[PDB]
Amino acid sequence: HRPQLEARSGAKAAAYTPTGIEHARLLPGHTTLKYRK
Amino acid sequence: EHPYGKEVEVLMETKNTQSPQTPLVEPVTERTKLQ
Amino acid sequence: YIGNLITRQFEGRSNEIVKTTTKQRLDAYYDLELRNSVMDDILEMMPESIRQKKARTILQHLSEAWRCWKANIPWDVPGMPAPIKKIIERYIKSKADAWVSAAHYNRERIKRGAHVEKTMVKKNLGRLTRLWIKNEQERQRQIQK
Amino acid sequence: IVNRYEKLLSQRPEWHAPWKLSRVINGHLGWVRCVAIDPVDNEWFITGSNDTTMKVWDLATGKLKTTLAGHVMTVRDVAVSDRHPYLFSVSEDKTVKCWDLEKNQIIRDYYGHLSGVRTVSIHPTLDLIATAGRDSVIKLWDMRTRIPVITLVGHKGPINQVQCTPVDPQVVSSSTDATVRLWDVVAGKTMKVLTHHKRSVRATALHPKEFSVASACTDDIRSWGLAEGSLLTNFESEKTGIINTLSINQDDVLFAGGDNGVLSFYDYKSGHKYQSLATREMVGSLEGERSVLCSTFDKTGLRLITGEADKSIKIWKQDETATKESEPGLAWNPNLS
Amino acid sequence: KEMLAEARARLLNTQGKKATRKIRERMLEESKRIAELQKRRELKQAGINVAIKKPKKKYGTDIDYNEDIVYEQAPMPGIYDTSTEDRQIKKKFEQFERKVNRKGL
Amino acid sequence: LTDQIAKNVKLDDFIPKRQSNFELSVPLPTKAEIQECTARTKSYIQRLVNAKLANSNNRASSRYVAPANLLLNNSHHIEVVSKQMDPLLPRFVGKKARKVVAPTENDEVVPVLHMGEADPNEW
Amino acid sequence: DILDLEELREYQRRKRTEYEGYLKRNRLDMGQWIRYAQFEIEQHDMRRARSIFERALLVDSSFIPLWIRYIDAELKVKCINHARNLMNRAISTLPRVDKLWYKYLIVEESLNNVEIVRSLYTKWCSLEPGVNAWNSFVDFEIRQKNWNGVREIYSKYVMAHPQMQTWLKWVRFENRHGNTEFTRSVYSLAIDTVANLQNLQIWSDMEVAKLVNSFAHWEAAQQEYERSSALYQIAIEKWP
Amino acid sequence: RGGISYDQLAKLSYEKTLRNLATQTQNSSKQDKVQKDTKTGKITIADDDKLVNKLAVSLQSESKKRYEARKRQMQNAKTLYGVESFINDKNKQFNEKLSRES
Amino acid sequence: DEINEPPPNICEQCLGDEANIRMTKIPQGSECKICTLPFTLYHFKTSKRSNNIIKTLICVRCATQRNICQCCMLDSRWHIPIQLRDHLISLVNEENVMTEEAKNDMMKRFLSLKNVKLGGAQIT
RNA sequence: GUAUGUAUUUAUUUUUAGAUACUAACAC
RNA sequence: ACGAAUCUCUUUGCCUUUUGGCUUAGAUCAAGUGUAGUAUCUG
Ligand SMILES: [Zn+2]
Ligand SMILES: [Zn+2]
Repeated sequence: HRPQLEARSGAKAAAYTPTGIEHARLLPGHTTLKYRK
Repeated sequence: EHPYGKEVEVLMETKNTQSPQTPLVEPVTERTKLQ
Repeated sequence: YIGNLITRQFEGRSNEIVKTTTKQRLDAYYDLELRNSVMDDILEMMPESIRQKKARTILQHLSEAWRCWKANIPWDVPGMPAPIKKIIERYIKSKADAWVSAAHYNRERIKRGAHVEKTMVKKNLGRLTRLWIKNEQERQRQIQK
Repeated sequence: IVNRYEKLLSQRPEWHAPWKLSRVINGHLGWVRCVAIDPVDNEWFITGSNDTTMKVWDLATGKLKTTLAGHVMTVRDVAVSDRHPYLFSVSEDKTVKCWDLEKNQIIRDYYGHLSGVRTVSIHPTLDLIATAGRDSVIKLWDMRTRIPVITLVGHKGPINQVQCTPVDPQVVSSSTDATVRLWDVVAGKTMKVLTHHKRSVRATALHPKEFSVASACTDDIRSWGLAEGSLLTNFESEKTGIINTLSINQDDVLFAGGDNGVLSFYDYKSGHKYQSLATREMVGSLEGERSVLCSTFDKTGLRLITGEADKSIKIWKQDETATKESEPGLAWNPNLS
Repeated sequence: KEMLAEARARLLNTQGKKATRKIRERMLEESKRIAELQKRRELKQAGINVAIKKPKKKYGTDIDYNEDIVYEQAPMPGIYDTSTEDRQIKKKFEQFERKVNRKGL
Repeated sequence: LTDQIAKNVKLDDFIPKRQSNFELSVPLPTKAEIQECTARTKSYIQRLVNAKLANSNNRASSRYVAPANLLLNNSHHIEVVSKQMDPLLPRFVGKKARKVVAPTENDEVVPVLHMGEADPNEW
Repeated sequence: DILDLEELREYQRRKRTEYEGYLKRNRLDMGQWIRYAQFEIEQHDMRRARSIFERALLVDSSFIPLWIRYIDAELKVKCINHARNLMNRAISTLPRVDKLWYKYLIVEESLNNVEIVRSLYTKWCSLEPGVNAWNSFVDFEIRQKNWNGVREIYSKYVMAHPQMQTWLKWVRFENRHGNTEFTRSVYSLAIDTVANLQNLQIWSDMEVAKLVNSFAHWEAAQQEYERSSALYQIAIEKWP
Repeated sequence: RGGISYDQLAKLSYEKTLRNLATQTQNSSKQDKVQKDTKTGKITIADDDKLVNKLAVSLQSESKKRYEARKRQMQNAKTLYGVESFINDKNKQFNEKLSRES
Repeated sequence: DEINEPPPNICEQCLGDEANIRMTKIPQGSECKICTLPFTLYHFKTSKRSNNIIKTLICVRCATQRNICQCCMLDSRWHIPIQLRDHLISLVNEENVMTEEAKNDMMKRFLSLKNVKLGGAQIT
């Protein structure tokens, strides 16, 4: 009933259906790349 | 020092050279702006 | 906002919800990464078979070695394969260095007196008294030798 | 099967020169977990740390240029970009941070790992990132919009090391389930699995030319052809375990960093081990703290840079005298497997 | 002798506030089961037959494991083509349940 | 019958190819081969990203972005047409957060192919 | 206890909810899976048991006791073909694990079918496993006849384990069965292969010593002191 | 002296069952195919109902014996050692593991 | 992408005698009547002027597995109820081929995702 | 001046004194 | 005479119901007090 013994596989989260809530940190920013020469 | 002693340069770095603002990759300005 | 309120109102809240590390839950995560990192090594040194029993056991030995490092007690196990002792000594030296460096940093943050939490003052005091007594015992032993 | 053993006695492989210790750089407070090198000018390092920082060292003189803070916990991996002036660092704090080399400030944060992220590799031609960690999945990030475009479900445990390649399999991955998968990203599923390792595959490296990969484990460093996914070769290794890292020079030299502190150099073609060194721990360190956490070669490949657990970076140079007078290493005796 | 008896009492018990509570609560639950069972047996002795209840649903998607195979993972295909042994199995299974309706284990 | 039994695993997977002849050359992947994989992969990822940015709740985020049915024998043809949603009503009437357990469909087996006594007294 | 059907039915529901609770929380801890499948067997319902096992394998396929109990669950209920398909899945997953191959061998021999065990051992030899497998295989043929065969077997074996004591086993077979004609020829077959490839150095010197003494000494048992001293004499020449 | 690797052990058990089986054969002496469809590749193998029942009975029997012997070691195990103080069974068992660690 | 790409499955019967038909495509419609997961929906009308409107009920997957028609839910070939065709097939052979279905929720929600193709379907 | 949890089926599916006591949002 | 099997016991091997996290040891430390409901001990 204590500690981790494992971690949660992202695989699970891969099969769920998306909610579509809009977060503050995914608002568009630095919208243009920079290429080197 | 003695652990190596001969060829090996043991250098202990703290502080900095190159004050933090420096670009560290130089922006390429193709045109020369006089403005 | 109201976009989130209502889309959450029809569509339910997200099931994933990963949650970032912050000021409060940091130390827990540090613990966690550490115990994992020791599991890897001490599983890959061993020749073949045993896992879970020796897992829980070896990680307990980790915790005990840490406590004994705070208390300045030397922590010998009467018997234990040497290489494992190499490993645990390594990681506990690491955690020790991080811990000490956090003590210095928080102290010199309090000397300036800028937004230190009510508890961080208490905790930091604790870490400093531990460190100070270690310096004392060091001085005394070195006087004996 | 002896026929194979005769066919191992014809070749007499590939002479090289030994290595030695040019320079020792102290200056990190914690361990040094990862190292990457400026892929264009060879003017510097970026070295992760266990103290959360990243310290940009000059390759020429070894002086310290600047410090990049910004992570709250240890930095497992760092990767610098070719086409871009960007530096992607990634840590145990569940976050992949971009860095704009021009202004030296965090630009973007990629979000969405469940837990600590131990590997970043920057796809050569696509403007992607590949990140992975204890999630047990590989996340292909769109560099511009910070959208985790593709997710690769697969390994049954944590993912240690990830690489990117321009043609098929575009992502190679290695996990503690002791496998190495060769991924096809467009379809988003395993193209090939390589199971030959007996324990966690803790390190890989891509040969800069031959289009193959070198995989590691406790005692056995194998190689693998990409494309078909064949085995290519093996490398002679008695217990060196544990192998923390691998690096491949342009001359077909294959480095192997030990946890016992031994530096095991190989020829890549053969499998022969032509040199083994032992590092000096440090003035006040512990015999446990002698190990090699990461390593790389410069763009030339005539220098080697190894972060060690003793809180020091060491720079290993290739001897110029050498030749046949007395180079010869262990000299090619293929024992029975 | 009193404080020694008490010491002997405390040193022998490691149950804990939560753990002791879950033991006794489990005893309560099993008692409730026994009660409902013997109810059903008594009403059966009078001929009136009443089915047992499913303990509602904690959450919306909760599963009743009896009603269906939880996650059915086919063993595999295979070359040896059993196809007969399944028949003998089903015969033995329907035999088992057909027994329990009468001799009652 | 020997074919059937362990039919999957076979010897030549254990044996390395370069041990026969060193210098057997594994070619790097040309040039105009990568200019292909880069093309198709790039297009595909663009389809995913643009597919996402037009999903979510921002009239803002959409600025960073066919009959097609021969049904059965094509007898009846078809023309496929999107319907403009009432902007107020939820678009995607059926998108609702729910959790799912996926099966793992194993078509074939990947043979796991590898090559103490006093030791325990040490370990 | 249980009385009527609906009584039992609940006794299933409850137990299952406890189990799949603890397995919902711990994907690992195979003991629990094994006990749970075991339960659904004691309910005389196989399909469920098989599902439980298959899941337990999807979690971990490298833990064999799981495999073995999942085999015996099919055998004890007298379902054989399942326990066959299951085997070709098992060994094909883990060809190095010996316990699997031996188990499938035994399960075949208790059914007296010797062709299946023959082809089986053939395949299990092709992968060049190790001395225990081969030795068990010739000890198979001895229970059979295949005196013509067991020679071929040893042929393969000595090519796949070029060591003395493999050859020493070879001749020890013939001398145990006493046939002299082949014995001599094979003792010849060892030594000329030695000196033929000896430049390749794999055979140790002491090995050569033990091999010489066997052939020369045995010829001395055949009273061919001319031949014996002849051999030994050549051995002096070919060696320091 | 010593431990045994999981291979040698596997071999030994295989031999043991071979001996047991050979004894069933001798005592039985004292008391006295492959078809694959063209339609599907499904293979079918003719079987004797005897020896299959004998197999199941062998497995069940050996399981019973093992379970019983281990059970007796259960019984003696707890009744032997009454020396040190113990709160519960599990404590006593743990401390006997500490006796094994010596 | 994944949901759109498989095209719909519609009978020729219920789709009517009209030569060319206009059908609407909604990228997230109701969930299946079966699996209870979202999918893409299709209106249409048999006639241009027919008042009645046809709405595909089940998934593409949940259909393909059973090999039926999304509007009808009749067998794709024989135009038969599912509970029948498996009875006819079951008449040949002896006892089998019943389609066992998914109580609870994530029993079914699970089940639709495997590629099995179903007991009834395989013959057809 | 206790979160919190469990249960709330009505409409009938075919065959003699007190000592040691435990506790009490009840009185510094 | 030894080969083979069953039952019983002892020794070795295997461990079987055989200690599952972090923080400032996580922090703190008694006669404690009046009355009252209810259990029960003795003539
Ligand atoms: Zn559906
Ligand atoms: Zn229709």
